[PDB]
Amino acid sequence: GHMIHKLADVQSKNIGSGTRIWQFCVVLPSAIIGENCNICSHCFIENDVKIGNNVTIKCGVQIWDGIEIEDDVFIGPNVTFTNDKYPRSKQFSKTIIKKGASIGANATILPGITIGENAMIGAGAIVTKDVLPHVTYYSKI
Amino acid sequence: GHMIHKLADVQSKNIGSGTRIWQFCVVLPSAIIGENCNICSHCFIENDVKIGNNVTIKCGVQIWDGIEIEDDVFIGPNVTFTNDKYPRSKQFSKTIIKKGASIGANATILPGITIGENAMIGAGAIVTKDVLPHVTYYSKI
Amino acid sequence: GHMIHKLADVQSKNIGSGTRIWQFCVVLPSAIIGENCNICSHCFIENDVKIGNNVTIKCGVQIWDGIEIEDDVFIGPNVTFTNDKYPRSKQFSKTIIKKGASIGANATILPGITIGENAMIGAGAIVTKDVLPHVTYYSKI
Ligand SMILES: CC(=O)SCCNC(=O)CCNC(=O)[C@H](O)C(C)(C)COP(=O)(O)OP(=O)(O)OC[C@H]1O[C@@H](n2cnc3c(N)ncnc32)[C@H](O)[C@@H]1OP(=O)(O)O
Ligand SMILES: CC(=O)SCCNC(=O)CCNC(=O)[C@H](O)C(C)(C)COP(=O)(O)OP(=O)(O)OC[C@H]1O[C@@H](n2cnc3c(N)ncnc32)[C@H](O)[C@@H]1OP(=O)(O)O
Ligand SMILES: CC(=O)SCCNC(=O)CCNC(=O)[C@H](O)C(C)(C)COP(=O)(O)OP(=O)(O)OC[C@H]1O[C@@H](n2cnc3c(N)ncnc32)[C@H](O)[C@@H]1OP(=O)(O)O
Ligand SMILES: Cc1cn([C@H]2C[C@H](O)[C@@H](COP(=O)(O)OP(=O)(O)O)O2)c(=O)[nH]c1=O
Ligand SMILES: Cc1cn([C@H]2C[C@H](O)[C@@H](COP(=O)(O)OP(=O)(O)O)O2)c(=O)[nH]c1=O
Ligand SMILES: Cc1cn([C@H]2C[C@H](O)[C@@H](COP(=O)(O)OP(=O)(O)O)O2)c(=O)[nH]c1=O
Repeated sequence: GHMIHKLADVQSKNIGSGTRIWQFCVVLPSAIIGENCNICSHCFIENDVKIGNNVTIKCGVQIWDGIEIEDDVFIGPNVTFTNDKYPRSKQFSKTIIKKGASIGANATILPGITIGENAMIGAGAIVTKDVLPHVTYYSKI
Repeated sequence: GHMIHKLADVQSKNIGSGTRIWQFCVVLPSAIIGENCNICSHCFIENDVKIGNNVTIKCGVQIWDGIEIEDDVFIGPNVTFTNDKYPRSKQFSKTIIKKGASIGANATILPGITIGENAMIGAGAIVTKDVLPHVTYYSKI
Repeated sequence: GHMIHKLADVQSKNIGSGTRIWQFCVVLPSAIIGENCNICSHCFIENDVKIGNNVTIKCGVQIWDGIEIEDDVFIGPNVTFTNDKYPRSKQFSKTIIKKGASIGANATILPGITIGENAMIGAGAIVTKDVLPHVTYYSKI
């Protein structure tokens, strides 16, 4: 089975064996989450979301409609994803994070992005363009 | 009426019709929130706070004392606001986000800032100076 | 005594007099927190964590295993800490924030960092190298 913390609001039944979902998470009904994932505290996971096996999602991550996380991905704490490039209140793009990629803490991913297999995104990076497989990308400070 | 999720702690009665406040939000007693707002999960809204009508506040946003959000504003997830330029533990400035402006995901807004009507702030930007009406501003990476 | 909000999950008994821990915090059993701290809403505090006296931790902060916060430190909202420089899912470094230092809102601190006494880190900064005592550091935009 899977472990849902009593202080989480998990509405999806589509959750693989060995997955842990921690305190103060929200997971909406259509979310798909694979086996042996760790969804740490304070995450939000929307409906049109697929998360593979052995994925680590650290605290404070929201994964929106139209985002796919492949197997073995690491998402650092407070990583931010997006699906609307020109948002206006009361007015979409797909992101895919490919197998084994790692996204550094508090990075910001623009809409429509592909991050290639085994890529490494630096902490605090802003990713405005696709990142090739196995590439280390970080923003200049 | 307005919708307050059972898993939110909303202490303000000053909430307009059609407003939704989602899981794991905190709203302190003096907050004013207009009609048809969406306050997404994991937000914090302090006392000396005015939020207009048709405002979208995505997940993970804290709005501190001395901050005003006008009508039709979009606040991206994990946008950070501030009200003390030189903070020291155990030792204020006003921000106003003007009508229809949009703040990109995980942007950081310094104290005392005005963001003009219909401005667009890039995801992950650091806003250290006012942004003129209708201007698109983003930080160099 | 100390104040633990009913909507927090605090598992540590090692909490000093006058400390407040607010809604939707998680504090794991071995955490040590001194006197007169303010742990604001939506924080996560792991096991191998020592926090001194008179520390302010604003909303949305996670403090991981191997991180020490000295007395009189200010941590801005959504400040991100790290303890693994090359994270890969299903595969550590110490940080110390020295007495009286202040970390600006939504800053990102890489692993193994020392921030010196009374330093000031700008909002949204990425700290990839130690910051000397009493130095103001911010990232170029
Ligand atoms: C769940 C949700 O999604 S809620 C909605 C949240 N949505 C967002 O936060 C998206 C906000 N939108 C953005 O940041 C957009 O990139 C905008 C509005 C700032 C700019 O878009 P455009 O004006 O089309 O600029 P464009 O994509 O042509 O990029 C122009 C240049 O600016 C750079 N750039 C664009 N956006 C950013 C940014 N946020 N930060 C840094 N650099 C940026 C690009 O890399 C590009 O560089 P180049 O000319 O060297 O190739
Ligand atoms: C709820 C809460 O508010 S909790 C409290 C949280 N408070 C904060 O996070 C605020 C932290 N304070 C800051 O970041 C401040 O801007 C400080 C302390 C880094 C610097 O302030 P000052 O030293 O007065 O610098 P000043 O405002 O003169 O700016 C100097 C230059 O640095 C730039 N700058 C200042 N702060 C930053 C920053 N955080 N990031 C990037 N650039 C910055 C300015 O744009 C300015 O550029 P210019 O010379 O090209 O015009
Ligand atoms: C709870 C948790 O910890 S979950 C795990 C979260 N972990 C993380 O987010 C850590 C992610 N790792 C990083 O960001 C790393 O710095 C990496 C992987 C991007 C790069 O590390 P390395 O390739 O060893 O680069 P290195 O440390 O040699 O730095 C090279 C240069 O890039 C700069 N740099 C490195 N990382 C970053 C970054 N994230 N942002 C901006 N600049 C950076 C350095 O300052 C250095 O500059 P210099 O040559 O001018 O001195
Ligand atoms: C015990 C516990 C863990 N967690 C999350 C955050 C911790 O850093 C993490 C520890 O899991 P960890 O042992 O790191 O397993 P993994 O191999 O998936 O990294 O789980 C919570 O969010 N809340 C809790 O109460
Ligand atoms: C259903 C639900 C939505 N929400 C928030 C986050 C979702 O992205 C958002 C969906 O509202 P949305 O349909 O986007 O309305 P709007 O016109 O205001 O954008 O509401 C929560 O925070 N928790 C929930 O349980
Ligand atoms: C009342 C209240 C405060 N807080 C936190 C966030 C507020 O900005 C902060 C106010 O404490 P504050 O009066 O600023 O005391 P300090 O001297 O420690 O700064 O406490 C919560 O997280 N939840 C609450 O319900």
